[PDB]
Amino acid sequence: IGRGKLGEKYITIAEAKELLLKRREEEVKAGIEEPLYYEARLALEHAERFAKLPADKAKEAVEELMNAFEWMSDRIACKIVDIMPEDSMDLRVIFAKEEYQPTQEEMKQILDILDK
Amino acid sequence: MYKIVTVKDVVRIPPTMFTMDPKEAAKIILRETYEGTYDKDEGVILSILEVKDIKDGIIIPGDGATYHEVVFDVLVWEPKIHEVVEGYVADVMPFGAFIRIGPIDGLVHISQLMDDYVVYDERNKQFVGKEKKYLLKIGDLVRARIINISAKSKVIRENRIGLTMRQPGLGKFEWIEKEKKKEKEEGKK
Amino acid sequence: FKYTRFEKARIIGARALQISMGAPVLIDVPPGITPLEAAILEFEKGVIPITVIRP
Repeated sequence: IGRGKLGEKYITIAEAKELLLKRREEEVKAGIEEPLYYEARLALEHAERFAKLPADKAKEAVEELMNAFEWMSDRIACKIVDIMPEDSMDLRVIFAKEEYQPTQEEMKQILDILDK
Repeated sequence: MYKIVTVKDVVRIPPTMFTMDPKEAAKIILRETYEGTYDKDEGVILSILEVKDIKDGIIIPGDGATYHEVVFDVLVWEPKIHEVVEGYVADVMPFGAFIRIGPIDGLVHISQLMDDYVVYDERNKQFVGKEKKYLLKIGDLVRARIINISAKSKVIRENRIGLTMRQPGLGKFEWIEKEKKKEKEEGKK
Repeated sequence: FKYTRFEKARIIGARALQISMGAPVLIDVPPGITPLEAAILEFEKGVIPITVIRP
């Protein structure tokens, strides 16, 4: 018996934020001088650079984007919530290398879900 | 980009930590073993989250330490080729620009910075377009596209990542706004 | 449950090996006792954490 993968799911930047701050508080309470190692704190800086949406509301946004459409995957909703697109150009670039291109009406719907 | 992976694994728990409960000991051993390393297929192991189920130990001849089947979630960040990237420029160099994409830094070649010709101004050690009068300086926030990923070893430092910047829909947010203005102008004419 | 000779030998050897690497002794032992003698004392007392599995 060796390493094996049992599951896999994609997450937003805000979740990584709150999880790494949980790690930080645990290590600070433990008394560690550097709560997260150097790569971990660089990742935390990047996460706090673009954590636009609060974590719980980020979950609600991802679940709403899941409920709205069926052609998109979990990673698609995660990166959409990370990007925060405002018009057709940003989402066109997001899906530019993706195999699927949605109708601009669904693009308006994505912007609406972002607004709520 | 960040993701959560549930992994089954066998943990060698040394006799010195037999006092504490198996969950915390397995957590610690996984912190020492996986955390802070690069994996070829899932990215960079960032933080072990928690362990759900830990099995009873198996004593194998030779060492005397217990081996346990474990199930745990690892927060791992995976770069994907031909995707979108949001980040700020940590530093710039004459051969390319360093773009912060998360746990690791990406490289944007000067040949991919602009369709216009670029020159590395040494007055502030910054880039500047020849005719567009655009510039890149340390601390600028830019949007780019990842195009190449290379993984040498489990050390995150050694592995390098290269991005592209000229392609439409990318650039400094001010340049993106200017391109949007041009799109509106051509739609209004 | 009656241990065989080989099961007893494996249990005592594993326990002594664990004790030699800092696993705390589950009983009180006289000073100067070698780890193997400590494991044998543990087995004779009856406090045996290691369990053998059979098909």
